[PDB]
Amino acid sequence: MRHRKSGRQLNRNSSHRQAMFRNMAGSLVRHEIIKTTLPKAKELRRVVEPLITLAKTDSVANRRLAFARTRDNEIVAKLFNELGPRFASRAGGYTRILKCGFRAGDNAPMAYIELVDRSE
Amino acid sequence: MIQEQTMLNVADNSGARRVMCIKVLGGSHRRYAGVGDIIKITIKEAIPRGKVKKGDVLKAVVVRTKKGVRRPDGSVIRFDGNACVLLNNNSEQPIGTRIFGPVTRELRSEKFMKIISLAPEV
Amino acid sequence: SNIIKQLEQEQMKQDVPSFRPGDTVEVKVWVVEGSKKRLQAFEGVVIAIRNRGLHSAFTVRKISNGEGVERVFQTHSPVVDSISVKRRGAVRKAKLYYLRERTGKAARIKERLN
Amino acid sequence: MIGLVGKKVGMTRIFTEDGVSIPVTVIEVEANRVTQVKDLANDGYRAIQVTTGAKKANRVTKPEAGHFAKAGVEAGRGLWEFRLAEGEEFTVGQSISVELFADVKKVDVTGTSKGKGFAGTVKRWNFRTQDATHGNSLSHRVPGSIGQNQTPGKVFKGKKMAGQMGNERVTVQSLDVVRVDAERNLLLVKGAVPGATGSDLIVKPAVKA
Amino acid sequence: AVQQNKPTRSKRGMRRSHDALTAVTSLSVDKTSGEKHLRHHITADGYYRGRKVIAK
Amino acid sequence: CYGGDISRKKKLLQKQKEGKKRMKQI
RNA sequence: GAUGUCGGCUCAUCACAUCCUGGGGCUGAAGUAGGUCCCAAGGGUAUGGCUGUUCGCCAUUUAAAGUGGUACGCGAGCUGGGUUUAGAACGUCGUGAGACAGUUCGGUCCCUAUCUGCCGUGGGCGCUGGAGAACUGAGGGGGGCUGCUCCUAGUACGAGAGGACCGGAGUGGACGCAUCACUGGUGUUCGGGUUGUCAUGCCAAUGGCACUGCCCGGUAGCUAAAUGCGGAAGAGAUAAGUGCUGAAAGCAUCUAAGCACGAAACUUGCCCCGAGAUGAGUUCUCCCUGACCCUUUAAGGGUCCUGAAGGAACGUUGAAGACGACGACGUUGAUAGGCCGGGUGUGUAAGCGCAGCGAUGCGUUGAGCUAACCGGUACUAAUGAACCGUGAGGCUUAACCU
RNA sequence: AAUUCCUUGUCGGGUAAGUUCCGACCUGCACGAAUGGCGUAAUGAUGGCCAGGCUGUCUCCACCCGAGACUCAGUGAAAUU
RNA sequence: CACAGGUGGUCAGGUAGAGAAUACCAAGGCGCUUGAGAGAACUCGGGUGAAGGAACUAGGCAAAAUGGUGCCGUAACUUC
RNA sequence: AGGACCGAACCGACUAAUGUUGAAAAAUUAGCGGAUGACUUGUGGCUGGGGGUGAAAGGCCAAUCAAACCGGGAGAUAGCU
Repeated sequence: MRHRKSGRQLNRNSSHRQAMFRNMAGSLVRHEIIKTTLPKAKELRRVVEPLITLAKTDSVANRRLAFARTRDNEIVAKLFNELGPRFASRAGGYTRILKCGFRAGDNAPMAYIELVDRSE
Repeated sequence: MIQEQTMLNVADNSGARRVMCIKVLGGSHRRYAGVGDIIKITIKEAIPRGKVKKGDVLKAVVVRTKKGVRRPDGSVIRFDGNACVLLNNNSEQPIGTRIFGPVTRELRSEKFMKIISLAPEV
Repeated sequence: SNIIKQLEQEQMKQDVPSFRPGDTVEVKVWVVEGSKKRLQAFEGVVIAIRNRGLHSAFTVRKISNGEGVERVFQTHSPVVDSISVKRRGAVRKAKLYYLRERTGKAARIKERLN
Repeated sequence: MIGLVGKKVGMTRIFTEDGVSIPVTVIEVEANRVTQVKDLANDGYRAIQVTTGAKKANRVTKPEAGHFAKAGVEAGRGLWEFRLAEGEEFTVGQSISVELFADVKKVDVTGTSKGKGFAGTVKRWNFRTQDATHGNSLSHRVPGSIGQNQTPGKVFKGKKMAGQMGNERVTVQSLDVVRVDAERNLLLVKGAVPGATGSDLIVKPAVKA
Repeated sequence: AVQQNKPTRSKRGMRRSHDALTAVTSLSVDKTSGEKHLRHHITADGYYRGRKVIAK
Repeated sequence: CYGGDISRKKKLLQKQKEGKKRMKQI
C-alpha cells in the first residue's frame, strides 16, 4: 500500500524506464533546455543531477561510469571537459523546473527544465 | 510446525526409522506442533529385528525442529532435521533406551527428565 | 536520531572481536540449569553477519552428532559471554548459505593466511 | 486519573542483564502544561485542558493565540481534555511531566492506526480465500455470498464487507512501564503501540487492575 | 444488470448536480511585463517573475 | 428421486427386503 | 408465454425443544463419576479415509464435536462431481423403431448495477452576526470461549481403592486488535557471479537482448509462522431456586402486607462511533462600531465607501489517500529533490605493478559502488498579488439594570 | 464384471482409517461361444487404483513487476424501460 | 470494419546449434492511430516464498519438476 | 527395409486459462497428437433435394439439415393466441 516508498512508475516496464531516462537525460545535458511533461521532469532531476556531481571531478574511473551510463561519448566528453568544471562549487540544485503548463494534444501538464545558469 | 502428515526421523533406538505425524494433540483446532510437544504417530520403515513395526500407532515428543525455538535473548536454534522420541501410548515414558543426536534445553521439564538424562548434548 | 542513540550506545559491548564470515569461531554462552550458571562452548563456522547496531547478530552452523545445527547469537547480549575467533577462514561471499546444502570433503573452507 | 500526551519515536530492544531481551517502545513525553480547568461551576464537568509540544507562532490563528493568551504560556501543537477525580490542578501551565507515571505499573497509550486505505475482504476481516484453482472463475479472492435467498430480502445492516481500514483510534491497555525516565522525558513501554513513528500518543494508566 | 424503469429528468438532473465546472478564481499577473498568467506558470511572453526565460 | 407415485417405490422396498431374506439365512 | 434442480466453497443469520461452559430440584448421590428434570441463547461447536454425496461406518481428537428455519439459506458469488439433452456399450424388454428410479465412458454455466439493500468516502445546507478549537453523549456498534497442571490437600468422603466443595496463583490452545525491535518472507528501483549474442574502431573495460537471460545475497516498506495485548473484576434489577417474619385458616404456610439472598442472559462497568440528537446542546478565544438614496414602510430595495478573523485557491509534499478528504510547509522557510557525513548491502572496482608459456593469482585493497533510513545544509522549487468571506447583527415576554 | 437390483455381498491384500482398487469363492436378480468365448507382448491426448520425485493444490496466505479498474482531455456505444 | 482470423508458389545472411528449432544481429522493415497522470481493492499475466508436501479436490485439474550428449548398465513378459 | 522412431514447416483438436453486448457468429496464450503416409495441398472436372455423399455421427451439401435455397399453388388451413 506504498507507504514511504520513493519511485515513480510512469506506466512503463523497468527496462523501458531506464532506457527512457537514459535517452532523455542525454537530451537534457545536450540541449540544456528541454520541454517535458511535469512528472517526467521531476523524475528527471533525480537522474540528471547525480551525473553532474559525478562529473565534478575528473578521473579515469569517473569517465568510465559516466560513459557506462548514457552510453554516449559526446555527452560524457561534454561533461568533465565542460559541464564538469562549470559547476565549480554549487552545492547542487543544478536543474530548475518551469511549468509552462498544459500541452493541447492530450491536456497533459508541461514544464521546461534547464541547467541552473544557462544564462546566455 | 510438524503439523499433520510430515515425515519425522527417530532420534532413538527402538528402530522406528521413518515416522509420520497424524494428529496434533493440544486441544481442538491446534495446528502446528514442535520443540517439546506431544503428537500422534504412524510408523513407516522400521528395523527388521523390530522393537516396533510398520503400521504401529504411537505418541511422540518432538525434539528437534527445522523451524527451531527462540527463548528470551532472541537466539534461535535451527536443527536441520525433524525428529521425535517415541512413547508408550499410555504410560508415556519413552520405550527406547538410547537417544541419538542433540536435544534442546527447551525440552527440559518434569517428566522429560527421562529423555534428557540420556542424549549426547544440551 | 539523537532521540534514541543515548539508549543504544550505552548498551553495546565494545570488546567484541572483529569477526568475519567463515571464521571458525568458538562461543561460550552462559546457561542456567537452575541454581548453577555454567558456561557452554559452541564451536563452528560463521555463516551470517550482523550490522544493525545493538540489534546486530550472527549465525553459526556446526554439524554435531550426525545432525547439522545452526544458532544465531545476539552480539550485545550478556548471555553470549566469551567470543573467540579461533581458526580463521576466507570465503569471498557475505552469506555462506550454500554450505547448508554441502557436506564432508566439499564442506571445507581454507585459511586466509595473509 | 490523568495520563499525558506524547510522541512515538519507534522501537528498540533493551537487555535485562540477568539475561532477557525485552522489546520496548520509546516515547518522548514533553511536559504537558494545562490551558483550562473545566468543572461543574464552569458549566460542564471536572476536567483539564492540556496543550503540548511547540508549534510555530505563524501558523497559529488569532483566536488560538488569544485562547492561550489567558493563563498558560505558549501554544502547543494541539489540545486534549482529561477527566478528573479529586485532582486539584491550577490553570497555570503547571507543566505536568513524565515523573507522574513512576507510581504506575501498567498503562494504556491510545494511538492512531496506520492507514491501509482500501482493505477489501481477506486483508480486512480475514475472510478465507476461495479455491485458487480447480476451475474457479474470476473468484480467487471475492467476498462471496452475502445473504440469504429471499425471506430476508435484504443485506443485513452491519455486514462485513470491503471498505476503509485503519486510521482511526484503537487503544491498547496493559503495557508495563519498563522505564519512566526524566531529564530526557522518555517513556519505555513494553512494546507495540498503534501509530506510525512521530504520531501523537495519548497515554493513560490502565482502567483495568 | 439493466433498469426496470426509466429514471426521471429530475433524477438525471440530481445525478448531474456535481458535474459543474470550477472557476479559475484569481488569475495571476507578472509584476514586470504585462501578461496575465496561471500562478506558478510562465507568462505567454516567456516572462516569469520579471526574468525572461526562453529567449524565443 | 421420490416422485410421489406409490408403485414406483414399493418395488424398491421389495428389492430391499428380498435381499435381506437371503442375506439373513445365509 | 425457460421463477436454471442435490452437493461442495466462500459468507452468514435467527429460534430453544441446550452437546459444552453457567445456575438449581430430586436420586436407587459416600467420594469422584453419574442419572432425569427446571432456568438460561453471552461465547464456542474437529480434522481425516471411502463414495457425486447431506447421511453413515471408521481412524484419532476435543471443554463439546447442539438440533432447526432461513426458496431442502447462499450459482446476476464460485464449482458441474450427482442429476434431465444429442455420441457409445452391457444386462434385460420388444419381431422392429426403441425403452429402463439398472449400469458404464465423453460432454459451452451468460451480464459493463438504474433502483432497494449494504460497506466506505465527499459536495450542499441547516443549526438565526461570522469564525477557530475543545467537549458534553441521546443513541449505536465492538468484545463476552476455554483447557491444563500447581497450591489449598492426599485434605474432607472412604475400609480401602480412589478423591473433592468453595477459594488463589501460574501457564496453553482457538479467536480478535496492534506493531517492525527481534526471527524470517517478498524487495524486477542496491552489488557481485555467468552463459549465447550484438554494439561501443580494437585490447581492455562497460551497455542492450534473451521470463529480471539464468541465478547468489540484500536496505526501506509491506507482512506472519514474528512478539505485545485482550474477554474480566465490580455495581444494579432478576429466572429457576432457596429463605426470615407471618395472617386469610388460634396450627400450618417463602406471601396475600412485608423483608433478604440468587447465574456467562438483562442494564452498567472495557473499546469505538457518535449534537443532521432539525430537540441541531455546552465551554474558551477571535473579528466586524462606514455613508446615502427610492418606496408598496417591511426581517424593504438600492447605491457609495468598506474586505477584519478566517476561508478557499495555488505551489512543494505526507508513514493520510481511488477521486475528493485529513495532516505538514510555503522565504522569518528544511515540505520535496539536490548536495554533505554516516549507516547499510554487496564482497577486494578500475588503473598500474608482479608472478606464470597461458588461463588466473597477488599487491595497491575491506577497495569501490550504495533505492525508499538517519543526521545536516537554502544549493533548485514552495511569489510580491488577488478571489470567497462583512460593516455590531429579529420580535415578544420576563428577570436585573437605565 | 462396461453385465450384480438387494450391495458398503462375504474373505484376503494394500491405508492410522479404503462404498473405488487388486486377489478368490459361486447364492451367475438378468455372462456364454462369429449381434463370438477365454487369453494377449507391443500400441492409447482412453477407463479406474497405487508409488517415488516435485511443487502455493492446501493448512494460510504474503510481497513485488506489467495490462485493466481510478482521476484528467478528446471521441462515444448496448440488453432494457 | 483500416478485424489478434484465412490465402498457393520461389528467394533464403552472420554467430552459437544436429536444424529452415532457437537466441542474437545484417540487408530490409517496423513501433501495432486515443493519450497523460496516479500506484486501492478486485480481475488478468507472471516472479519469489519460511515449516510441512496432495492434508486440496469429484481427480495431482493447473502449477512445479524431469529435459542435451559420451559411456557404463537394465527387469517382469513375448508374437523374438 | 517400415501405415518404423524423437521432432520444425505442414495437417490436426486432447487439457486449462481467458474471452461470453469478444479481436474473432469457434479464436487467442501455454502445452498436446500425426508428421514417407489409410499423408498434405494448388488448379480444373463430375454426382442434385425424398436425391447427392457418408472409415456411419443422421453427419455434410454456401454461417441453417430427421429432408437445402428461390419462386408458384398462396390470403394453405388454425375448434388456438
